[PDB]
Amino acid sequence: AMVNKNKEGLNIDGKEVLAGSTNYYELTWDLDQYKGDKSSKEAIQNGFYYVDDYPEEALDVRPDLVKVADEKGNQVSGVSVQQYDSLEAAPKKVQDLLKKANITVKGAFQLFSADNPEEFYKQYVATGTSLVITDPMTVKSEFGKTGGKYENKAYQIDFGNGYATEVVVNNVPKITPKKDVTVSLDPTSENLDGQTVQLYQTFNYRLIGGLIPQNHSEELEDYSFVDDYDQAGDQYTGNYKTFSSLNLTMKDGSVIKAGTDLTSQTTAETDATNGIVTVRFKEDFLQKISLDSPFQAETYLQMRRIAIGTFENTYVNTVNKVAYASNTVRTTT
Ligand SMILES: [Ca+2]
Ligand SMILES: [Ca+2]
Ligand SMILES: [Mg+2]
Repeated sequence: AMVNKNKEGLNIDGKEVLAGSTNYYELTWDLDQYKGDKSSKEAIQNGFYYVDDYPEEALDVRPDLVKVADEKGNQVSGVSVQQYDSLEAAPKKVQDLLKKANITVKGAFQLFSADNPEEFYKQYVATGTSLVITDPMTVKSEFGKTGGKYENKAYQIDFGNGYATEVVVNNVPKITPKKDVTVSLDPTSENLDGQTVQLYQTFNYRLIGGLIPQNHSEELEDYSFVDDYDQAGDQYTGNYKTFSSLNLTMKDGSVIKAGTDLTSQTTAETDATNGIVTVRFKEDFLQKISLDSPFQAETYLQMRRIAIGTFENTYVNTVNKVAYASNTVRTTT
């Protein structure tokens, strides 16, 4: 058995996992088969190992969180974990172990081993004490821009033979903020990116957040719009509105329809010196969104064009404090 869980222990097999989130994998190390009639000599001679072929393209292991315990949570000492970048890179003894076990791995993997086979056998195997490996791995923050599926595979090795656990699959959503320029709050209004904005005119920067898909694995703690605008051409008026981009289902079962004004569920911080405005969703509002609901929102910053020339703007949508830059717009005055 292998399962993936979020930090609060919720099973998240098959779920969408945001860049920066952690997969708290739990691998079951089943020692039940030793209640059979093979000898301790056969068990100890072969040793006790577990292999995790983790998806190194998507995930970074958190070795500081790797732990081995029994089913009651008693921590188990004497199990070591070694990470290897590839099979070729691993020592001959490890290569041979996997070969004999009928295992192949893709790229990097981890090997868990009983440091002291005889004592492992006496204290854990012979007492019918199965173990639980906690093996957390974080989605690379970068990956959130390309997105894609990843798969974690594990194998237990007993009497020198490897047996696969289940494979757990997850997906990383591509988070792709977009920035438009408008003179209206209507979502169908014309995008002025690439066009002219007259001197002294009021206009909006439309900051469309990334789409958090339904069936996501972690609470939303942060969903912010950060806009360091060019003060040589633009002045933020101190007025903005934020709207839902989609229907949102809340944990209680209520629904906020697409296009609802969510400005009262946000706060804004403005830096007048540097020409930066940051609009954040209130944490208590984000907590109300169901994990099964998609989430997306957009913010219209009301601006004034205060000088002639060509000016660009880009914004950053942070999602659980991970930054995703929008496209860069350009207007001429
Ligand atoms: Ca791998
Ligand atoms: Ca600025
Ligand atoms: Mg070598």
